[PDB]
Amino acid sequence: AQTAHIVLEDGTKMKGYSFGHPSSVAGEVVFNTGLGGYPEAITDPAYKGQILTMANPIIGNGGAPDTTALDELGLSKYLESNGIKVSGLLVLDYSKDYNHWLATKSLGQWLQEEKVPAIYGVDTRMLTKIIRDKGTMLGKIEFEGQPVDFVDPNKQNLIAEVSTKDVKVYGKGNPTKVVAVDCGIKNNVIRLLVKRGAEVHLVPWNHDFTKMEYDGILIAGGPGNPALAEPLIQNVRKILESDRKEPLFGISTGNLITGLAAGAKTYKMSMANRGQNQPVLNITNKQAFITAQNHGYALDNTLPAGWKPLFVNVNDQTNEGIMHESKPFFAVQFHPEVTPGPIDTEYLFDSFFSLIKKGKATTITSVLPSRVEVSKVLILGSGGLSIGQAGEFDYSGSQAVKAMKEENVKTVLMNPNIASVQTNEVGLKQADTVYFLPITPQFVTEVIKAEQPDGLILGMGGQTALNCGVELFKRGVLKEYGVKVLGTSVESIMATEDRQLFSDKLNEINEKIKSVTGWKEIEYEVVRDADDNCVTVCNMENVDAMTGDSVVVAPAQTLSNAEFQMLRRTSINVVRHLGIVGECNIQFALHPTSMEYCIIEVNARLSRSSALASKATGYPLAFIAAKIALGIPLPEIKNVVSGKTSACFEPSLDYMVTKIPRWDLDRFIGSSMKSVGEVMAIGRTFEESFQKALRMCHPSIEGFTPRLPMNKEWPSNLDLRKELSEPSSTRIYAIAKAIDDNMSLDEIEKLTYIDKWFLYKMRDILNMEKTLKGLNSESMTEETLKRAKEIGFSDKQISKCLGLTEAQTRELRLKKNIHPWVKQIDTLAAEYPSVTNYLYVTYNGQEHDVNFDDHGMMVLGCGPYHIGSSVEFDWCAVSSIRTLRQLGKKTVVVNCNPETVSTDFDECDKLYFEELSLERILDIYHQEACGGCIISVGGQIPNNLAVPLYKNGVKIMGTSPLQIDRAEDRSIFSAVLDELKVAQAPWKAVNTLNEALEFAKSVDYPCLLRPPVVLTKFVEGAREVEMDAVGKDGRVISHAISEHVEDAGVHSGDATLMLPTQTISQGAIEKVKDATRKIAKAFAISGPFNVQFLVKGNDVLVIECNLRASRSFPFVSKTLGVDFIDVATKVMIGENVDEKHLPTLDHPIIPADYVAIKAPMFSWPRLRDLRCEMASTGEVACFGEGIHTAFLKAMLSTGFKIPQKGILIGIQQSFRPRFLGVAEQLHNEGFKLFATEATSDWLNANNVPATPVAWPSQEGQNPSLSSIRKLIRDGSIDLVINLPNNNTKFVHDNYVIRRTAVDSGIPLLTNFQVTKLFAEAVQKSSKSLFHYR
Ligand SMILES: Cc1csc(NC(=O)C2CCN(C(=O)N(C)Cc3ccc(F)cc3)CC2)n1
Ligand SMILES: [Zn+2]
Repeated sequence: AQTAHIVLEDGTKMKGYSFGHPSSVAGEVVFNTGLGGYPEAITDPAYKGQILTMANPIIGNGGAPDTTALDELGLSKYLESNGIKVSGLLVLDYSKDYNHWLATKSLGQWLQEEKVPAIYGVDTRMLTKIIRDKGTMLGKIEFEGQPVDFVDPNKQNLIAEVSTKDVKVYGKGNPTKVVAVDCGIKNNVIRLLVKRGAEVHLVPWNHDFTKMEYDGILIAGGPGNPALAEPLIQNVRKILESDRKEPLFGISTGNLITGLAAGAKTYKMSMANRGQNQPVLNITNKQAFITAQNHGYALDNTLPAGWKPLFVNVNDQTNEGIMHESKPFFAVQFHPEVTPGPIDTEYLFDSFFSLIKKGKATTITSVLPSRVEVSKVLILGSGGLSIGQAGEFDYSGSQAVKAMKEENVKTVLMNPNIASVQTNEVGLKQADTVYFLPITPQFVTEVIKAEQPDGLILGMGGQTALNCGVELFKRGVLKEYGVKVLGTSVESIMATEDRQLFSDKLNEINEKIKSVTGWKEIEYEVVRDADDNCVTVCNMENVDAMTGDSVVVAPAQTLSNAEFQMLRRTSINVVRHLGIVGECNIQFALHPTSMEYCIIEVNARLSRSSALASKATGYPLAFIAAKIALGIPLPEIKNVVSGKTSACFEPSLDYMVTKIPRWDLDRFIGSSMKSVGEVMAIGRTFEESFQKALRMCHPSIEGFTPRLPMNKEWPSNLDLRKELSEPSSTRIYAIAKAIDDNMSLDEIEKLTYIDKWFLYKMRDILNMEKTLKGLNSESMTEETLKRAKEIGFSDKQISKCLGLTEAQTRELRLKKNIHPWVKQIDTLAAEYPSVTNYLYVTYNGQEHDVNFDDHGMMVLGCGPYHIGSSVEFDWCAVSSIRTLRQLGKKTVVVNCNPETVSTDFDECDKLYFEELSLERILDIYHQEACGGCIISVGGQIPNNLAVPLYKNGVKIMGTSPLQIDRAEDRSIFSAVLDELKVAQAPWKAVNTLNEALEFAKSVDYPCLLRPPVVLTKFVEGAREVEMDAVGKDGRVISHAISEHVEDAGVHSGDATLMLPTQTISQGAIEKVKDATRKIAKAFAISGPFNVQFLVKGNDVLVIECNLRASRSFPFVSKTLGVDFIDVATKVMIGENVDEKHLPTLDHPIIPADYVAIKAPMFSWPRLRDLRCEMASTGEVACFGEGIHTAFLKAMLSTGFKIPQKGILIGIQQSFRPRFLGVAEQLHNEGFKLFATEATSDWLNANNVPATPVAWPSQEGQNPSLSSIRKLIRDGSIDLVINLPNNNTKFVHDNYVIRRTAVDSGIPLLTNFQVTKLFAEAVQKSSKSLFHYR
């Protein structure tokens, strides 16, 4: 475009691109924090003379409506006045491509038609920070060759400029005559009057209405200094001094004029009130309301005789309305007609008409009409399985703990996982008492009996805690012990959980719960307090839904004001009607080309949505929900981010967030291919946020690209329309390919259901990539590179377009001084200064929001959870960050996983919720000038960056990245082991097919393969042992040896661990230790490390070494009473450690009186091709007198009933001789045995009783044999053993069997060693077994 500058009178200059009328304009520069409804906004007469800075960084998504259409009254149908009223517009990103069913044209076309200048590409947040609290900031949009001077339009009578010049009548023939004095009235005021039976006589600002006949009078505006409207003030003064008693209703300018006429004073506010999130309080009844405001002048708080304040601003204590003590005269400083904004104060129009209908009264007459004492509260933590629900982690319980501690309420927390991150807490988040018990009705009853709490929080531990609290309620246990449910009542909860009860409750307020395919899916997070104050804190739009695992953006992007405000209001109505006291999530389907919607569901407990919404906004939902449960109202709770304002507000976001689920694709489609984590990315364009989130999913992902990752090729036979219409693991790449193959966007939207707005942004990314591909290091301009970075291109992406390396591209970019900017997530779009340390990084800006004087220690997080990289690394993070804090070291945390506890800006000095790439970590490290980086405590992601960080100026703490590299290179590590005389299984990296075959024969079958391919001899019937350890200058100073239950196999990171060892020889232990001593010296280890070993009798073979903390670090730490991460962090930073009491190699800590077990929280089958495997995640860790009781306690802790009745036996035919003994053992403990016919017959022929059952695929073929499903449903089978079976005819049935157990919530054993452990433990052996601290 042509470019133009925004120049402020203080000297601030920002260059932007013109998208409106290309001429210069001068005016007052203002900002408004309201995000939605820019068409309604920019037609507000209040902006006359003003250049408006938009908080919402993404402007124009809905285009412009039909700007000439009129409604039945002769008013603009879709606008708030007869044209655009702003003098100009300043935005971060202008969407040239729009998509909305009411759009007729682009916002830029509209602006051009109206002659309004507008520029994009300017830092609207920086402009906000500059304008705020200055009173009047003059500025100008200036084009080259069109110089203009600063002018203050407030020095002229703007009221007169916008007022009607003659009397206009709307609602002709209606019964109630209302005179409206036009001080820049909005159209919606007139619509709301007429709807109520007014015939509205709209009169000029200076019309002498004083002797007119009317039933009521209304004054509304608008722009300008109310003091310049003396003829109006004098006329209103005449009314007030008369004996006229018609009701008077002032809106905004009305409030000021009515005040002045009464004898009050007005002033020009240092800090104006302009937003759609402005909290006010009715001073009379303490009720809070969220309002739309757009005023820069206010009434002085000293009011004249006969007048009282009606509303007050909750943030800044300014007047927000006045009322006469006896006459029906009142005004409000906000806009109850909204448009845009929250439809929460429309009842003021009802009040006005009520006053007219009586024969006199006050507005008070017709206006709408810590209490619980708790001394000890029981908080139900994150628990086990919930039948027909995915499996959840939810540690929000700890925020509840923190809230209770600030109110001097004693806390008891239940969490059965002894190594949970939730209980790894030592300050405000530590419960006074923790019980390590299952989250089940029996156990929670025992804690109630023991502790005698008077309150219970049941809505902050996921579905299982909820089901549990509800069951205690139903059985009378809560009544019996005097335990109050804090927050939403169980009666209200039951109404949301039962589909039918929910429908009936909704039908009472004329709302409703068929295919919603291709409807827009929008969700709101809502908080309601015990005083019936009810706010929306976040809203989200599903980009693409393929069970709650959608790609989501926040805020919603494609809604109009009408749609957004319609759903927002329904949310509030539904939440209040349901009796919510705390948080609630509500999900809508909205028809994509009308106003029709329906409610999909409500969730009256904390959820993945509420955790995402807290991360996206910085509003601490769980903490606030816990304060609400104590009956504290929103206005009386602090906004933790601002420090100076309350929880009674709706966040305004000057960035956009993108969340993407993390799919289970690491092992290498939808049948058993689930969401195992999530990422969230922040940007100030959609594109920036979007590419960043894609990269966050996995390091092989470059951004948005039509090329499959890992250099794979699209099939030659590809049917693209087919790929687009069914979920796949390559869906996003298929969309990119469709766009790039010139499939129309309309067709892509028809096939995918993704709104075309999003597809336009995707197309711009691909178009940028084409632009970049015709350029080179010499010809690419600064402007192009800047734009590419602003829409989320990485240096690596750019490098492939230009034919450069990544490093050369970074260098090139920094030579042009193109770098990103550190912004704060402040919850208020800069309305108030924040001192938050909750940060992101964007190219869309012109300043940083923080200083870089800390020079802190960086700690890198683990990225999205997935199989093998789970909650254990959150525990490691928490411990390492606390060690640093305890030693007085400033910390910088970087992570992008919104499910983590460690991304808590209250526990670290700077939290960057950012991409864990080399590029972004270097940006953050060098901008902060960090003193070092810890890459050892976040799993593989950070550790794999060791060497690239080290080569780019990063000080890595602890073990040299050069050593990490040697140890994790198979060829180098193996030659080091050869030289030290440490054994390992034979192995080869093979190029050719004839090489692979010759090796497989050189050492006998089988062999293991893994990604030029690595062959290793597979050793059969071996044990596996984990060594977790901490080195210091090459000396092992802490170690723990654990033993896998399962024989060494293809699964490791699926294995159940026993500590200390149970069936390992003493000689093998000595060899494990000796090998560990040698490895630590050979790699000069200073920090955490793990070595895995195969053991067979006395033969000990190293499998591999990971020179970083492993997932078993929490487990071994809690088991031995020594925090291995604490010790390692100390070593890595050079802090001294006393070794006298550590588990060194010469003096191990071997528990005597107990054994610990670590097992997966959730397991489920996966169909492959042909075979069936298990996947598992999460952790449960328990202690027991021995491994047998530990194991039973783990089973109860994961939410299972210990089997008693019947066992389904499924084994491969060749495994029969080995299994017969265990079968008899299980039978001799009183289990009835079931098996498929041939197995059943074989058992019976060996004198082990069994009952035959049908294979699922053959249930038709014989009505005489029982079905597995029926035997499970009726409780005959309460355990399924289903061991590996390579018979390909039954692979699918074995998958079905396994899926049935998992879905019915009964235990499923798929390994022989684990089956033997169970069999032994039930010989050996619910309440009795357990535990606590
Ligand atoms: C090895 C591995 C582990 S995880 C992984 N790849 C991913 O996680 C990708 C799969 C492709 N993918 C995808 O198709 N998505 C999420 C659909 C999508 C739809 C709309 C969007 F806006 C973005 C993504 C994203 C993540 N690869
Ligand atoms: Zn105000």
